[PDB]
Amino acid sequence: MAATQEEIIAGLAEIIEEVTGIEPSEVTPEKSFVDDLDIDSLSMVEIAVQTEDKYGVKIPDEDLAGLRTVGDVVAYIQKLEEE
Amino acid sequence: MAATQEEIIAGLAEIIEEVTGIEPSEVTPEKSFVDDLDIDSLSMVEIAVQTEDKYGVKIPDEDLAGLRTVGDVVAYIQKLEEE
Amino acid sequence: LFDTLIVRSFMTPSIAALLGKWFWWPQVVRQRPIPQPWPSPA
Repeated sequence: MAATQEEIIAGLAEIIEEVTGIEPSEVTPEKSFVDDLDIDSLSMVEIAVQTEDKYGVKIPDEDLAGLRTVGDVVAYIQKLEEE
Repeated sequence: MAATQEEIIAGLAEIIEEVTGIEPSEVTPEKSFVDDLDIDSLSMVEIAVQTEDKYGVKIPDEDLAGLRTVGDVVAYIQKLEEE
Repeated sequence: LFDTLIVRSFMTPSIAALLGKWFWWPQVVRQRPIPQPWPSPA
């Protein structure tokens, strides 16, 4: 129940690659989806859809807007895993 | 939160009795629903329906197909109880 | 124009998304696979 931060980023970066094309070398826990990675709000929706399909992590719409950095998504997934 | 394996089998066997007619003396944790007990996939559906109605244990359709033995159902119910 | 830009573009996949596993009803399909564990780094 303790999927590590590196493991979550590794699984998230290979979805970000397929959605956008950004290499997992660029997906670091301090990058902003809008500013640094340039991932619009409609690509985040499919990142979340594929995350739920692959790892079972469900992220609703109201909470998906408040995840600005990759670290925010990792923290959300870890806090959801903690239960 | 620790309903014992004997207690779960006792509660499950008196539903298996009403659904099929197999005595609870035959419902042992190593018997196969298809092979040993001869319980088709449509009787398992009502076993699950009555289990949810009586003890609140909800077992979805995708997970009901992967429960081959009685021990698998007991383990599923215990792991669901652990949360 | 109407067909390819409205019906086949939004209405047919929307019906496929509403009816998740019932779009293929006689076949038993999963809404999603069994969840995988988060992969080891790299």
